[PDB]
Amino acid sequence: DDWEIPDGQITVGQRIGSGSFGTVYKGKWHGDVAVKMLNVTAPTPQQLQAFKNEVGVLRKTRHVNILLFMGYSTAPQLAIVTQWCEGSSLYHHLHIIETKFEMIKLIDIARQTAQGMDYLHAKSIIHRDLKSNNIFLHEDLTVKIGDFGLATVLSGSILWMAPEVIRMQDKNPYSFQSDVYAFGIVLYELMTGQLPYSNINNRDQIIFMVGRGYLSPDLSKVRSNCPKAMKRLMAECLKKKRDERPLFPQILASIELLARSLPK
Amino acid sequence: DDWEIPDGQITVGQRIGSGSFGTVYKGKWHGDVAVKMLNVTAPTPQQLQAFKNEVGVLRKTRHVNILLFMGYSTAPQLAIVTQWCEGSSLYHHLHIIETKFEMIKLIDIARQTAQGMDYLHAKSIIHRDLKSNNIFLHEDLTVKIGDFGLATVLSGSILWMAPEVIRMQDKNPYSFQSDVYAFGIVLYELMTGQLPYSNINNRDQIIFMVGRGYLSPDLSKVRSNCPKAMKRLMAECLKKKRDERPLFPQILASIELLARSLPK
Ligand SMILES: CNC(=O)c1cc(Oc2ccc(NC(=O)Nc3ccc(Cl)c(C(F)(F)F)c3)cc2)ccn1
Ligand SMILES: CNC(=O)c1cc(Oc2ccc(NC(=O)Nc3ccc(Cl)c(C(F)(F)F)c3)cc2)ccn1
Ligand SMILES: [Cl-]
Repeated sequence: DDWEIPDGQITVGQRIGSGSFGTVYKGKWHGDVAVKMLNVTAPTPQQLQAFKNEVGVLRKTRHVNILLFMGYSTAPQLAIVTQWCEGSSLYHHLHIIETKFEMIKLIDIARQTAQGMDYLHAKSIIHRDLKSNNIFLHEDLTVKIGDFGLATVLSGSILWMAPEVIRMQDKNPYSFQSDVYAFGIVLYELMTGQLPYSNINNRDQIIFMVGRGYLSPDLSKVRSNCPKAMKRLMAECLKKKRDERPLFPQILASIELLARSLPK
Repeated sequence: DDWEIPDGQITVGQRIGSGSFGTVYKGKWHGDVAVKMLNVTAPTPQQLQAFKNEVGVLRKTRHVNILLFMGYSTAPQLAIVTQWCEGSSLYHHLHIIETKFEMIKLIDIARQTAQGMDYLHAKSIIHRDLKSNNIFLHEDLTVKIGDFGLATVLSGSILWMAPEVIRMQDKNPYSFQSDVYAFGIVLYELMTGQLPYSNINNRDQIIFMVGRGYLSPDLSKVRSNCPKAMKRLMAECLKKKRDERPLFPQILASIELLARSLPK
């Protein structure tokens, strides 16, 4: 249908984040919302293109686990409007304010992210940049997946990139499996409360080594209370070999299963 | 775009409610969802019409306060898929399990409903049957407006009907103001914790009296801690005269205002 918002309706408020490509403010439009605009008064032939891509992807999503797209606005300056999530990203909770979730909560956050990814993939959508920083814990309950990045469109989230992606296969190294790998790195964070390769201070080395298979997440750092089914589900997602990685439908069941026999 | 869900994908589970026109089951489709289907194997020339109306209205909505429409399914038996709300309706909380919310919570529930209605009206959509029974408290936190009715397409929620509607003005008595009136009756419930005219046991009398202006909600039953701005905002929404009733954009501001100066 038509998701364009007539100009003069949105009420841009406080600034939330500024990046190499686009800014994000907390706005007002039938309640709290979030606005993301280029800010660059000159719509680059490529910028206007990306805009159409993001919007074209968001309007194809309707799932409680995917950031809600409210509408776009081509009017005075390009902008995308999405629901306003109250809370912090999973990244922020884990490595910044170091929140200690319960094993049941962690497993739950994993199930929801999986549910979300399973949905995106079903709609034939590849995230390409799934990471704890793009997993939002709305109301400290209920995951919201999206792309909260502003640096990209140079930058790069190397820690969540599968080996075939870190290297460079024919044009598009991305695939449902590449996302599963990133998801594997997210499970690593939920289970260890830490980012991968924390003891290596050289990006180029991590890039090189991970790409050749020399380096891999240290699974012996998972919390003691971490179920075996989980630690295994993790190792399967991080498999260095693209094809050996499971798809989300199976990942979901695996989680939901170990979830049932957990409370006790 | 396209929202049709390929048959064989939805997994209808437990039955939640059965009505004169349609049934509602708790299903599975990329996580918990709700399915509403006619069940009548014979798509009435009017039933198929209503189906197109509901779906055409839901696909026009994208707001955290409006039930999320996941998709429809014309395949083997018409059906509508929406997110699954965990919790109980505002009606259930107030008059069935008699939950005692705090004044801050009540005011919050009012703000969210208002936010939702403000959105629907902006999209030029008239609810026509807004009532506590159609206000869902997702996780006892976060309002979700929708049409959880199954009786209609006889029955009638008289308590929330504006006078011009209870009577019988020309063809369509409904309007943005008629919804504001219902919203006024919802505020009455949040503020009194009771349904209107509880001391009158005759539907026909209530109908007649309310329609002539003889009867009106007893505002002197609002909780003692109920802000004046609220009790006033209520009385303005319940005005017997359609035109004297405010529209949601103004109702929202009014609430959000008295909301800021409340905590302390
Ligand atoms: C206090 N907390 C806030 O800072 C806050 C900030 C917000 O800012 C944002 C505003 C808009 C977006 N845009 C994306 O999300 N786009 C997207 C692109 C590709 C793909 Cl593939 C997808 C996908 F995966 F969802 F489908 C989504 C992201 C964040 C929103 C809510 N809350
Ligand atoms: C645990 N509690 C559950 O029972 C439960 C049951 C559910 O069942 C439902 C399934 C489908 C719907 N369909 C509508 O809502 N349609 C609608 C029509 C006109 C208009 Cl105007 C609107 C409006 F107002 F939203 F825009 C909405 C409603 C409820 C969903 C979630 N949870
Ligand atoms: Cl849509």
